Amino acid sequence: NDYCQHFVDTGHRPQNFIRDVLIRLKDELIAKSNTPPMYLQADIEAFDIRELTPKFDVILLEPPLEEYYRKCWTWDDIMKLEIDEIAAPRSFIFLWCGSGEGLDLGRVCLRKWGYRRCEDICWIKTNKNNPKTLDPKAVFQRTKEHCLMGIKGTVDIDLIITEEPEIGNIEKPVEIFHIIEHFCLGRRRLHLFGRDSTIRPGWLTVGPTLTNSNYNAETYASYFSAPNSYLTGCTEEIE
Amino acid sequence: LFPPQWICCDIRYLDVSILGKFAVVMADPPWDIHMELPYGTLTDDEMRRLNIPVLQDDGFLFLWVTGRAMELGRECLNLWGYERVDEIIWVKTNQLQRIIHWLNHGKEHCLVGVKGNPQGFNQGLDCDVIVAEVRSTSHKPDEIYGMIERLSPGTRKIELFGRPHNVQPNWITLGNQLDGIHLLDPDVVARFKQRYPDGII
Ligand SMILES: O=C(NC[C@@]1(O)CCCN(c2cc(NCc3ccccc3)ncn2)C1)c1ccc(CN2CC3(CCC3)[C@@H]2C2CC2)cc1
Repeated sequence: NDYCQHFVDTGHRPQNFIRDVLIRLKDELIAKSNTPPMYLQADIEAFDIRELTPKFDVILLEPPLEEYYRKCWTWDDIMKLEIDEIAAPRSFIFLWCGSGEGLDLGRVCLRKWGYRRCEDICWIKTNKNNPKTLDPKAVFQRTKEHCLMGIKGTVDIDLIITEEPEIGNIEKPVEIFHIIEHFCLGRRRLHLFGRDSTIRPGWLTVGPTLTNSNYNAETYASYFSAPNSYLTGCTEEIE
Repeated sequence: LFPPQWICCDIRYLDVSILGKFAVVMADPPWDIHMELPYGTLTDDEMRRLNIPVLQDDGFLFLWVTGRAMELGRECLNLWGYERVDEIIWVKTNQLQRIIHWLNHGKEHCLVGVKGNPQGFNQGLDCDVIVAEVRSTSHKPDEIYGMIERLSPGTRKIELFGRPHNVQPNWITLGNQLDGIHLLDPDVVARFKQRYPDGII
């Protein structure tokens, strides 16, 4: 069966026909280890990123690209963020890059901030409930988004499959958090350009549209002071 | 000359200037992916020096990449004069339509580059995800040839580092595991004889 010819014939994207699309104690150990959710309204363009301390084990970076809406951030804006100044010497980044020039400019950003790309996580969008306008340079219909994983310093698949969200809904699939947390990378986790709707235990969320804040740098640091400084987020709490 | 054509050769040493211009180029190169090699790889410098630029004036390049070739392939694409304008991923399934480092890999990547100003192509007919069953190792899915034919029907195409199962109408396939030389396009036959009179490269 040729699902590409089938898409041409019917408008059902090939991913519509993927099927099926216990590490449960790990999920409970992650939940037990999670810091309280903390969050801060901040205009990241005008904000001294160095105020966010301590340095982070994981950064999830979700800048609002113009292609999500068909204040947006260009790759010019994003590339000038001083991410290396808040990343721990051994740390990870997950950068949502969209499906256009971001696949190139996001890799430039990663190298500029001192990371090497280790995984390319693809969010593949089905259209089972509505079997598309085109970017001028596009050759094909764009039905996916990429989240690049970078590493600096010394159970899951690289695919997320969900239905294409309703127009104007810019949310990324919550499954990205599951993937990240299952890596057991450390407990200092930062989500830049998060929203009220993405706030989550175990994470510090920083974004312009947050309606409330509870962030306190001293209180936050206290979650990771000894004996808790090097926990992976996947082990038991220390008595 | 529409029917399949091929040239057994080492792509490092063949003079590709004799083949003319193509609307679509596809390559699945043996990148040096800094792992143990079941085949002979091309060094980064050899990949960079590939005479890709002579093969097209206006058209599309499909470049399969993996590992750190995701970055090196972008470099080569740009050095050869292309802008990357799409990226196809092939989601690997079994016969039951289920998906087969830090993460398990369910997919393969194919960069799409454009050179010049192609006109008369059918952009946007297909989408950028392929779902298809895995055949042999290192074997790409036949769906890509259909997408490429719908995008540019009837034009001349060339595949680099192809294998005998890859030979198709409208395509000239170059690879070191093909069966001799098989050429039917008269312009190509002429320039081949002129450049290789004793039939050896
Ligand atoms: O290499 C390879 N398969 C041996 C050949 O023989 C065969 C037939 C023509 N090939 C040549 C190679 C050549 N020079 C090479 C050389 C160097 C040093 C000494 C001797 C020969 N010249 C003319 N044709 C190579 C090779 C290359 C790439 C891949 C992986 N992709 C398969 C992929 C497609 C979807 C999955 C994946 C892709 C990244 C996403 C696997 C194997």
